[PDB]
Amino acid sequence: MSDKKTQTRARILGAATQALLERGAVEPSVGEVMGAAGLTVGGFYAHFQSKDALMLEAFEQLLGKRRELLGELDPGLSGKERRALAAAFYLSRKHRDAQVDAGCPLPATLAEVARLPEGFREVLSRHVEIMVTSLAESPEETDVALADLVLMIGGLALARALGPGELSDRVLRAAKQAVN
Amino acid sequence: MSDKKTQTRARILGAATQALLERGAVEPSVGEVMGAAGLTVGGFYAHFQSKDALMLEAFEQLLGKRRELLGELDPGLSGKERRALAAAFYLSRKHRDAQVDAGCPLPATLAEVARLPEGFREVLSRHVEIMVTSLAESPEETDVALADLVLMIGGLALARALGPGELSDRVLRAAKQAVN
Repeated sequence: MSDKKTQTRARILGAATQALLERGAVEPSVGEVMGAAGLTVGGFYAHFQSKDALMLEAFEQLLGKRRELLGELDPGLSGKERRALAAAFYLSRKHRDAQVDAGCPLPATLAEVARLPEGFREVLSRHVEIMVTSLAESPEETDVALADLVLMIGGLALARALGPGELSDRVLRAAKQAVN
Repeated sequence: MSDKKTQTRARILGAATQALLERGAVEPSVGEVMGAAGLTVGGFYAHFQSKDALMLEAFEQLLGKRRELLGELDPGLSGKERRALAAAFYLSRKHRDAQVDAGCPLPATLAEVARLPEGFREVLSRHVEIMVTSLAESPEETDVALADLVLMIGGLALARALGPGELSDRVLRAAKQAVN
């Protein structure tokens, strides 16, 4: 039970998050997002100040959700176990193919962060810090967790670029198998 | 010793490769490239059919050069040694900061490959295949080399996104240290 204002904003942000996951923060236009929301385009600025404010919120939301998902892992798992599980969830064909409910925006957006508003870099840095801390059970595991995040984000990025097929499937497997 | 046609084309491609390394293949405009070449902009189509043909050539050239550099590694090195050396050359602050002579375009471009002309994916696939084959000394090392390439490309991508600083430096180190 809701209302049309709340619903309409949510629809716009939903279209934005989808575009961001797939095409990053630079390419998508207000026209495309509103288009994909099945909304008239004039309505945009009643809900958001700018395209960049919209995409930053989409980015923050998606990342917050990835952190929530990681929070759902069994608290009793070792560092190594949790990292293996995180890797298996991240480095899947479904995630590669944008067929998951809460995709990670990093493969699509990392290359743009340096030229985007500072909020993107700020949220990114904090996201990495929080994730690593949660995946490392001891100070010796900090670097292992960081390299594992690299295997996840990089592995998915490379696999997606290659497109569905044997090579791409092998990239996902190899990246998963190297997680420590 | 050369000529003005050869020189002018080379200047255009030089500006293109630079833009590609830093900002990928989608963002840069003909105007920006010619601008950065200190050329009048009308001259473009005397040398290239389209922006996409230019960027594909820039991409192929940069990747060919990365393969050449890897070819310069001592033939007597083990698989493991060559992978460690490749990683140390790739995962540097200078490479992160676009202060190398022959940078890798993959961090900046991977996210765009799926929506670019097919030549990008084709060249990418071949590049990965050739590199892995050259870094693996036995079939068991194929997956190790692939994961190492992921640590390189992904590590540089994440470090660049974070920008200069301690966290970014740590990403480079952690990624290098995980290479096997």
